[PDB]
Parts: sequence; structure tokens; C-alpha cells
Amino acid sequence: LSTASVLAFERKLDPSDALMSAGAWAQRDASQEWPAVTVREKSVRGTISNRLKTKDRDPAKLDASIQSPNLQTVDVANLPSDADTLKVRFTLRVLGGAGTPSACNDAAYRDKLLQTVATYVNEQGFAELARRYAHNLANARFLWRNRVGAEAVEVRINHIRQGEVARTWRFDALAIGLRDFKADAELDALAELIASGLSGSGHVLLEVVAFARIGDGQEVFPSQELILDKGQKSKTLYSVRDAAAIHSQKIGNALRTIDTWYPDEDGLGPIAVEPYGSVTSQGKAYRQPKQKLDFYTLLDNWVLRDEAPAVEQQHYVIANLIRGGVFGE
Amino acid sequence: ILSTASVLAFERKLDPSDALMSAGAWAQRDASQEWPAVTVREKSVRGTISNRLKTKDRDPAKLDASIQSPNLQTVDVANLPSDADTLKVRFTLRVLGGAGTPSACNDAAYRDKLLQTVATYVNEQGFAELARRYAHNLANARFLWRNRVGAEAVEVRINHIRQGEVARTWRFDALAIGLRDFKADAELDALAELIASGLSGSGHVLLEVVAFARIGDGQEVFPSQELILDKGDKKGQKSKTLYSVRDAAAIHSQKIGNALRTIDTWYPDEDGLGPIAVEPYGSVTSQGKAYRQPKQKLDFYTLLDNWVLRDEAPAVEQQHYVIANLIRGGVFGEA
Repeated sequence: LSTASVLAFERKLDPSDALMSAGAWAQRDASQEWPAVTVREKSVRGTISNRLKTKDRDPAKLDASIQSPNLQTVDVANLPSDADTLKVRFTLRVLGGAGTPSACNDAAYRDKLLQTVATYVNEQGFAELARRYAHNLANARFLWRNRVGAEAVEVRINHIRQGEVARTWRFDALAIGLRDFKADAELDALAELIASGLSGSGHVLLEVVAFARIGDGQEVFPSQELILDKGQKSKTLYSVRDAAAIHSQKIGNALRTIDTWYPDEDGLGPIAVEPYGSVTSQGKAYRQPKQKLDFYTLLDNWVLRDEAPAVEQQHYVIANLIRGGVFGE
Repeated sequence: ILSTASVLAFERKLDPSDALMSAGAWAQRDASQEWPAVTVREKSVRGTISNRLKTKDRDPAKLDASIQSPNLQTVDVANLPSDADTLKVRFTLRVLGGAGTPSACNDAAYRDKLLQTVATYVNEQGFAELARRYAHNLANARFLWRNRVGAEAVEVRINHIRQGEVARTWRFDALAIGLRDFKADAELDALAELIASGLSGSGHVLLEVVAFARIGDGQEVFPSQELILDKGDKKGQKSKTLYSVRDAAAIHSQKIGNALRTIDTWYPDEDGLGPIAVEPYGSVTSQGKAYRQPKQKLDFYTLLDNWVLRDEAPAVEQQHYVIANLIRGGVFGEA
């Protein structure tokens, strides 16, 4: 029994592109004809603020660089000057059947993996992972920079069973912190819904609408595209039919920020679950493969050598299975 | 040991909005919610050569030929209406806090050393000097860049807006508070206390700033200018574009943010010229000159490397300057 050459998992927890719109606070219950936040252009003039390479540190060359500055065109998105509340809306889809790979080579390997994740579900349910996912939906972690320094954030989550709303949740996203995981009756009811979606015992579709009270005319932060060349424009923002938007993978990276079991520390907070679970903002790999706590060595110990790791690392490897990916040689 | 990080980035504090312009009459300043916006129009401009000639006195017939074929352009222009004499410029500004925390860092030891360094900075003295200078730059209407030059009366109204309604109101005469020196006043120090409470993370600060400048009937106001690159040659008629949020003349938010952080009075050249905007190698484009050159040991990068890596704490003025540059934010790294 060895690991297969190919192994692929399609993702559960499918989000949509989060669209932005704007309005006034206390009109948020009538926030259906709220106008879309548009992306405009403006001109910026740069200054010299980089570190110099000790050869451009001569005063004449520095002053000559101050003489001729660069001019750029930059995409920008703001709230309207009469609106103070940003509305960000997306849909999440929880499917279930997380253990079954969409591609596999060895039949013994996939059957061993299936009974491994089957015993994982039988030992305990999805309640820990779905509780942490309901926490990351409760606080507005999917408002990445739009949440930083907000006055009041409020999340409305709607379970949509048929073509209408089956159930509603109303969260104060600043009360639910970003650091720890609490216990709440409405949050655990939402967690039970997400767990029943994850266990294959139901098809879960949610509509998540977050309202951030930022201020009149303040800048919002949609997702940012990629520029390969210029000749002019130096920053592009993501947009879906003339409305500022956040990428679906940005929302998905904010959803699975649940990993509190990395070997480095625990006072930093949760990170996103990844193989060699890493953050690009810090440029450093937590869960290095030299330590015995990355995803691949844990999976090869649990499935091949039958070494069941600790139950929080079991939560980590099953969260990586829910994330999906391309595993193999 | 303990080298600086290869990538390091700080998001800005003191976020301003775009400053929108409207026009009205003085002493209607308290009813200035239905004031109409200042619009941007186009006009034709015929001019002749008033620049220096490249070949000075060696071609007079070329000069006469260039005067017989003058420059025709189309220029964006923004005036007050002929029955209103007061420009009203409105924006919002939020003070956040968490000034030392970088939004990106490579070395964990470097960011822990930086965090404890700025923690000792806050512990020795507050943000009170920096917030006093920021409240001064809000008190005088320095964000009216050329709209304040030669104004008869400038008046600034600052609303601290806690919930959806106003929590406190300040009212300043911006011509009394000079552009030169930093004084003391009870209302100004109360505003400085609010800005410092926002800067420390002990509160959420959102302010609405409205300036009224008494310029004159029909006089010209000055919004921000857009980029007109590679359109001045083929036809070349449109030669000046003014920035506008939808059908309203506006100032860029980075121009307001440059006027807010004009606080640096500690640069080694002199101080008789006045405060400049805080910047690494603190430089003015209109003078074409960098104060705080890196050959002197008073720019931002050498001061930060001495304060963080080698624990050489500079003077309290240079510490004010380094923390002001951390409040400003930027991309600081090996480029």
C-alpha cells in the first residue's frame, strides 16, 4: 500500500464572487436596490521613497530624481459621498462527501482513504470544523481591509432551501472576535447547518451579506488584478459588470482561516489551512516538513502506516481535504 | 544578527476621502447642505511663446513666425458662480490606530523588535505631539492648497461623528492659526486628544471636515489635475484636465493626505522655512530638493535601522519623525 501517483479533490465550500454596493446605515433592511460601487480612475504622482542602493545615494542624483516624478493612472473605489455603509454580498455552497477524491490511481489507496475518513466521521462529527467555519462567517473575515477600522460590522446569513429564505442569522461581527472561538446558540445552530451540509445529509446554500459602517466617501478595497506591462495604468481592480468585486478565492481563503494548531505558536491566531500551512503576508511556512506536522507526512502516516495523529491534527488534515487540491507525484 | 526585513509594508493611518467642492454665499455656511457643486467646464485658450528660447537671440524671424501661428488649446476650468463668493470643500477623515504593526514582514524577529520599539515609544510619550501637529494642519485649512492663497476669510468646521449623528463640533478661524508655527489652544488640544485616542487604538475616530473660503464672486478655484499624457501632440487641443467625482470638482485624497502630514519641523537644513511633509529623504517637489539626505544621518531609513537594529534611540524629535513616517505608511524594503 503506497500513495497513488494522481489524487485530486474538488473543493467543498464553494463561494461566489462577492459584489459590492453602497448605502446608508439603518436602510440596510431595504438594501436590495442599493447602487453598485463603481471603479474609477485617478492620477497619482509618485515620490522617491524606496531604499537607495548606495550608488544612487549621491545628493545630486537624488535631487534630480526629485525633479522629475513618475505619473500613474490608478484604479480606485470609494463609497458615494452621501453613503456610509458598504454592502458585500456572496453565496456559499456546502456540498458534503469530502473524503471521496475526484481522481485516484490505486484502488487500495482510495478505499483505505475512504475508510480512514469514514472512521474520522464516526469518531466525531464535523462540528469542530463547521463551528470554526460558522465563526469565520460570523465575524467578517471576508472583508479583508474593509473591516479594518470599521465602526460597526453586521452580517446577515440566509439559509436558502427552496427558492426563498429558509432561515436567517444576524451577527454583530465585531463582537465575535478574530482571535478566539466562542460558543453561541445561533452560531452553533448555523454550525449544525454547515455540518449537516458537510456530512452529505443535506444540500446547503447560504447567502452572506455583510454591512460595514466605514464613513461617507471613504475608500473601499475590492480585489486587485494583475498587470504584466504598461506604456500609464499601474493598478487594476476586479469588477463584474461595472460593480467592484472581491475574488471568490479571496473569500475562500478568508473562510478556511481556522488552523490554530500549527507548531510555532498559538497567540498569533488562526491561519488558513494549506499543505505546509503558510502565509504570504509573512513569507514564512508554518508546518514545515522538517517538523512532523505538515499535511503530506500526516496523511501518509494516517493512511499508509495507520498512525492516527492527534485529534486537532486530524481536524487539520480533514480541513485540507475539504479545501481540495492536487496531491501526488 | 537581526538584519532588516526584505519585504516590509505599512498601511496608512489617517485615511482621507476625496474633497468635494461646492459654492455658496458667506453667512449661509450653516445651511450649506444644499449648496450646488462646482462644475468643470471647457474653454479655448490662445497663447504665444512666453517661455525661454533654446536659441536665444539667433532667430528673430522664427520668433515672428511662431507668433503668427499661436498655440490653440482647450483647457478645463473651474470657477465659482457669479452670484456666490464662498467655496466649500468637504471631506471625511478616519483615524484608526495600530501604527507600528506592519501589513507584511519577512523576519519575525525584526517585527517583534519593531513592535516593542514602537511600544516603548508610546510608553515614553503618547501620540500627543503628532496628534497636536495633525490637529493644527486640520485647524488651518492647509488642504485648501491654492484656494486658501489670498482668501478673505477661511473657516473650518470639524464634526466628530460617533454614531450616525455628530458627537462634537469644533469651529476654527484658519487664518488665525498660522501655517508657520504650532501654538496651544483648549479646543485644539481637545481635538488633538481625540486624534491621539484614535491613533493609540483606544477609540474609533471619524471626522467630517468642511472648509469655507471667501474668495470672491465668479473667481477661479483649483481642483486636482488629471493626467493628459500622449494627447498633446496629434491634435493637442485638450491640454488640461481637472479631477472630478461625478459632476463635481474635487481634490485628490492623496493631496489632502499630503497637506495633513506637513508636520516635519526637524529637518537638518533649517527651520525658518517651515514644516514639510514627512517622507523618507523628506523632499519637496516644488523646490526640487531633498532635505534629510542619506549622506547626513537624518533620513528615515538610517534612523529606523539605528533605532531598531542597533538600539540607538535618536532624539525625541527624530523619534516623532520616524513614527510619523510609520503613520504615513509605505513600501519599505530592499529595492
